Amino acid sequence: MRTIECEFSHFAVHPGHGRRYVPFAFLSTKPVLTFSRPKCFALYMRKKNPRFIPWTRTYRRIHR
Amino acid sequence: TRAGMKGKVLGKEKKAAIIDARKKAAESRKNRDDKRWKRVLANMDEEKRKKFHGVGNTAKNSRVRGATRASLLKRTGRKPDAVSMEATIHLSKLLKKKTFSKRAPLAIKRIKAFVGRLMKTKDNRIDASLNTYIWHKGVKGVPGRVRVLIQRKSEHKHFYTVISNVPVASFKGLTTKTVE
Amino acid sequence: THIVRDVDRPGSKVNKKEVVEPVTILEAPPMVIVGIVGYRQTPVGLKTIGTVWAHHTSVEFRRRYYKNWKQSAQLAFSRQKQFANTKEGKVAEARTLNAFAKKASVIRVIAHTQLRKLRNHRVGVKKAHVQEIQVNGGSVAAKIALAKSLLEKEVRVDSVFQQSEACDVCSVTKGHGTEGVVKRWGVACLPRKTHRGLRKVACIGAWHPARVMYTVARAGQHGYHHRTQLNKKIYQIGRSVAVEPNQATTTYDLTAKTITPMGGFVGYGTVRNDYVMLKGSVSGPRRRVMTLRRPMAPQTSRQLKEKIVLKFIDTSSKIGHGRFQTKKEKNQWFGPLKKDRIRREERLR
RNA sequence: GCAAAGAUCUAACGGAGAUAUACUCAACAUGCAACGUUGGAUACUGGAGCGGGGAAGGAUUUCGUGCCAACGGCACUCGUA
RNA sequence: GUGGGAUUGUGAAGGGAUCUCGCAGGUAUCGUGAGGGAAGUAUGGGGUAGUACGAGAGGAACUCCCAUGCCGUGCCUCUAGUUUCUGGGGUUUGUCGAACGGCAAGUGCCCCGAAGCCAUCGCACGGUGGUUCUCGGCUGAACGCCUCUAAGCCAGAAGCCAAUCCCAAGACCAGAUGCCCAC
RNA sequence: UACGUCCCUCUCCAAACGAGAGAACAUGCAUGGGCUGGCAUGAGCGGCAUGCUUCCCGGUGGGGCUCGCGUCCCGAGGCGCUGAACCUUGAGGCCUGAAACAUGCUCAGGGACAC
RNA sequence: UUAAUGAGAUUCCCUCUGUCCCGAGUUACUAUCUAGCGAAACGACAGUCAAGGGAACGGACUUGAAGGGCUAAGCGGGGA
RNA sequence: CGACGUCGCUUUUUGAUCCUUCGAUGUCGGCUCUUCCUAACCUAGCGCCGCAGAAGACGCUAAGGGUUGGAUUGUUCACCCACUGACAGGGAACGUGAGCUGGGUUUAGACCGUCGUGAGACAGGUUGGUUUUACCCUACUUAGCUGGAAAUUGCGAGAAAAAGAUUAUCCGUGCAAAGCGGACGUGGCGAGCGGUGGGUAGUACAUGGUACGCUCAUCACC
Ligand SMILES: [K+]
Ligand SMILES: [K+]
Ligand SMILES: [K+]
Ligand SMILES: [Mg+2]
Ligand SMILES: [Mg+2]
Ligand SMILES: [Mg+2]
Ligand SMILES: [Mg+2]
Ligand SMILES: [Mg+2]
Ligand SMILES: [Mg+2]
Ligand SMILES: [Mg+2]
Ligand SMILES: [Mg+2]
Ligand SMILES: [Mg+2]
Ligand SMILES: [Mg+2]
Ligand SMILES: [Mg+2]
Ligand SMILES: [Mg+2]
Ligand SMILES: [Mg+2]
Ligand SMILES: [Mg+2]
Ligand SMILES: [Mg+2]
Ligand SMILES: [Mg+2]
Ligand SMILES: [Mg+2]
Ligand SMILES: [Mg+2]
Ligand SMILES: [Mg+2]
Ligand SMILES: [Mg+2]
Ligand SMILES: [Mg+2]
Ligand SMILES: [Mg+2]
Ligand SMILES: [Mg+2]
Ligand SMILES: [Mg+2]
Ligand SMILES: [Mg+2]
Ligand SMILES: [Mg+2]
Ligand SMILES: [Mg+2]
Ligand SMILES: [Mg+2]
Ligand SMILES: [Mg+2]
Ligand SMILES: [Mg+2]
Ligand SMILES: [Mg+2]
Ligand SMILES: [Mg+2]
Ligand SMILES: [Mg+2]
Ligand SMILES: [Mg+2]
Ligand code: NA
Ligand code: NA
Ligand code: NA
Repeated sequence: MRTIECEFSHFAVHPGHGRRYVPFAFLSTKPVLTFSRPKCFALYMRKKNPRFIPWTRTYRRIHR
Repeated sequence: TRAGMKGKVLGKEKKAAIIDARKKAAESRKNRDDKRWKRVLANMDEEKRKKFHGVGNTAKNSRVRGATRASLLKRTGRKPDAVSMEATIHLSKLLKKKTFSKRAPLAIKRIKAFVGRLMKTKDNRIDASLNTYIWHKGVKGVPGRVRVLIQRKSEHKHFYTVISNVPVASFKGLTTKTVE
Repeated sequence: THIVRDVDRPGSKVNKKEVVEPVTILEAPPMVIVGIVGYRQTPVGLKTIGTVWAHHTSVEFRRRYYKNWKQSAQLAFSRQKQFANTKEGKVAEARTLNAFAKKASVIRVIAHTQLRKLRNHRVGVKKAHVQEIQVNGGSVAAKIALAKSLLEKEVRVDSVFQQSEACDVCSVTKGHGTEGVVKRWGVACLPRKTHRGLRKVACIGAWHPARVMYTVARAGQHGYHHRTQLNKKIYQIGRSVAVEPNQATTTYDLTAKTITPMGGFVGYGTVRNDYVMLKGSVSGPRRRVMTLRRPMAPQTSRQLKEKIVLKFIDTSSKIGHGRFQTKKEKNQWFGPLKKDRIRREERLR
């Protein structure tokens, strides 16, 4: 199977890892979100922006 | 030990004979294997040679295949009566999930057992500088690591040690040393 | 670890679809054959006729006869070798083999493990494990011929088992010491209001019979029992890493990797010899020795006859939530770090 | 069984209470455990106090020197003995 | 015979007699298996098939595949739970002159958290032959004919017994074997 | 007499205590290094540069106080050195034997049975 | 009949939860091992079962079936 | 199916009796847990119907395996709502209180109705009302040490063993055959087969550790 990227941190998710979540106000283009760690989901539910967390790919690309 | 190996039964001279008898048998089988592998590896073609890896005692950082470690360890002799060492003790791995109200008293016992084991001494005295360092954050806040100075003295003859604290900024890169 | 594979099962909802299955890894260094034994049938069972020893045995095998090998005289099998080399020893061996050929109906070989080959740091034992392996098929003469040919020689696991077969696993379960009835038998807990504790069995018998029966649950030892574990499917038989470094590389995943995960197996180390990848779980903890046996139940179901082709083998770290398959992948993600920069500067200077 | 009231550690003095050995022997593997005082360290009470004084009740329990048979449900070289 | 001890209670030294005990096994592996225990059990879907049967209404089942419930024995790759690794960080009151380092609040409190343990909250596995009962038959008399019965035979139930699985020589194994000693 | 066994010692697949699996100068133990992972960017210093990053680039703050549009100070927070600092086997993770870890400690083991 | 009041008796709803489905993990003090110290209750004699008869529910009696000796931690069927 | 009659079984109902227990055998129900019976609800086989099919009825062997979640009530019993292949009936001191619980019944406080002049009464209603002890023997669950066949002694001898100068006076094969094939020599000294230890070559095995060819030296058997 193909490897997916985490919704929050863009970590690589290999087959047999992580959890998938379906929000009620789902988006038609992608209805299912993938998370690699429980830490990533907790930050997502707090509505934190990944661009401010220094260990995410979004932060690294801006400051490089 | 068994009756056939007791020092007080065989005697000093008879005991030494057995040790060399085993040593030469081990060495004779050793040197025969070194010569055999040297001939075969040299006679071997390169296609077979690269496949055998470090069987010829050729690979780097790969020990001596012929014998065991501590058989190549050169034994200088009996250490003097008065010696001094500096060593680091990893205290946090000895005190894990112990009761909080007993950590500082337990660290004292572990240090005395640690020093007495490698010094062959039953009388170990804790200097006031080391006792203060262990206790200086309460019963629960024992530091993870400690650097100590061990001195063995003699007054049968009686032996004892005095253990004191060595203040350091960082523990990184420090190994056991013998000081004067 | 776990693997991914495609399913060939007509009529199922997962036909021609990918599934994820957990597997267990067993290291299998070659064994050594040192003995031959024959049995005869009597109205009271099987009786041993005799045993034929090999001319040379190893220190590993001979260590099994001592409690303190390094301080002993080490005299095991010396007189046996001295006698068996002579003329009378040849006569005795011939007589024993003739007795096997004439009066035996079961032939077994005495074999032992190789702990020097298994260069493991956490398995502390150095005296070899010994067992008997029965020889099936053919006539008694053919069995004896095969046993004689396999004497003082190594045997590999692939010569006993094939890839897409099944086996039984004899082993001993993990131990837990003394346990109560709730965890030992699975009885229910009592209400919160119970005086004198609630993790118990309320009634242990009626008035008559006036004694406790053997069918009532009691506290005691739990774990460390022997089990047989039928029908475990073999998913892979892999060669030594010193011979074939690409152990976990498949046709679909071309990444060069071995079977050992990043950081090594927790509490075990590195797999250095041949190995067997079985589907599912087996009884016992890591580092314990177990026995694989050829199946005794019928092998006719579609599940037991299906051929297995692997597509992906997981090699991420088992410490924490591993998210890298290879150290090259981790380096690609992170890039140069402070330690690497310091090392490069020191090397340049 | 001797489990409420958080807790002791260290060195030096004192003491019969020790570093107490038949052979072998360098020391460990053959004298353990425990005590009072002083100096350090670490804690607790937390002013409705294991603070400083009185009534009722007790009547020498107060103080110094000595001593350790019995008593202080473990111990004592200490004690309201 | 040999080697050790010992005799009844009122002082010592020598002898004698008598009595009791020891005089061959020890240590380490691989196996046998009498006897005892004993376990797997149910439902649905596909197809048969809108078929057989039936004026019509209506309406089955076996070989063979695919799943599930209960029970049993394990396991920790994944997911979930648990933290006195007081691991890392944050934060309140007091406190060491301040920063640093911390400390007290019987684990101050909050977030994340490895290893281990663990969930029908996760994953794996759960076999084969005989002997019969009820009953259906074959060959057959008694009894002229007849008749599964009187002699004989066949097929035969989730029953019973054995195999597989667990403990296993007070079941005293003259089962095999390594080494030392005695003869 | 001899082979040997147990205790003291060390390890943990075992474990209430017994019992078990092992080792007997052994990468055995200790400390360090690297890996794998956890948390989330240490103390200190500094603001057009003896600071940081390449081989040319970047360089705050709502307000307030002095002295002469300037120049020095107070200020929660922010930026740089900095995916930094710290922790990582202990009731007990990995590497000294595929390719790409190092040092130190042992210097006649002690005792009892076998008898 | 009654506003206010009640550690009074009763029924329902919201919130909440290990009361339960269905249990799992951790901590202090115990139990457990050691040093010192050290009791009580109770105690005819004792202590493996099946059936029988018997003061109509036996440890002892009749006929059968088991049973080598000594010990550590638990347990609550019997000792009417 | 079966009237009028008639014969039996059971001790899971209530009566009848008063044999045991009053210097005491803890007493209703529920919870938990095990085992037994069959008069068979489901599951396995058969037979027969007034059995076209489907759905059913009435029997026989058979107790191996199953037999549920809730509202009201202290309940047992009962009734209703749902699920299911089915929601069968009973025993074990009316199984089970040093296993729990204490709602009911059944002390002392208090209210009502009826009865009584009254103190008081009521298998009438109501509210509140201490649940003690195991460290002994056995049973059961795990966990250690250890003798012993004349079951501790007698010297009291029995092999699921081999076959011969009475198991001695060789070994192998063969049918407990007919036969066949082998065996170190002359007191020391020679020969052969082997265990170790050196000197040397190559090969095998998973490749540091073992085997094998030649040669030399020792130690054993013959
Ligand atoms: K900083
Ligand atoms: K940073
Ligand atoms: K009655
Ligand atoms: Mg364990
Ligand atoms: Mg209560
Ligand atoms: Mg893990
Ligand atoms: Mg006690
Ligand atoms: Mg206590
Ligand atoms: Mg108490
Ligand atoms: Mg206390
Ligand atoms: Mg002392
Ligand atoms: Mg002091
Ligand atoms: Mg006061
Ligand atoms: Mg006292
Ligand atoms: Mg049986
Ligand atoms: Mg099933
Ligand atoms: Mg988790
Ligand atoms: Mg976890
Ligand atoms: Mg804090
Ligand atoms: Mg503060
Ligand atoms: Mg604190
Ligand atoms: Mg009876
Ligand atoms: Mg009997
Ligand atoms: Mg007991
Ligand atoms: Mg009882
Ligand atoms: Mg009475
Ligand atoms: Mg009575
Ligand atoms: Mg009673
Ligand atoms: Mg009573
Ligand atoms: Mg009754
Ligand atoms: Mg009670
Ligand atoms: Mg009772
Ligand atoms: Mg009540
Ligand atoms: Mg009146
Ligand atoms: Mg009441
Ligand atoms: Mg005898
Ligand atoms: Mg005899
Ligand atoms: Na105050
Ligand atoms: Na006929
Ligand atoms: Na009695």
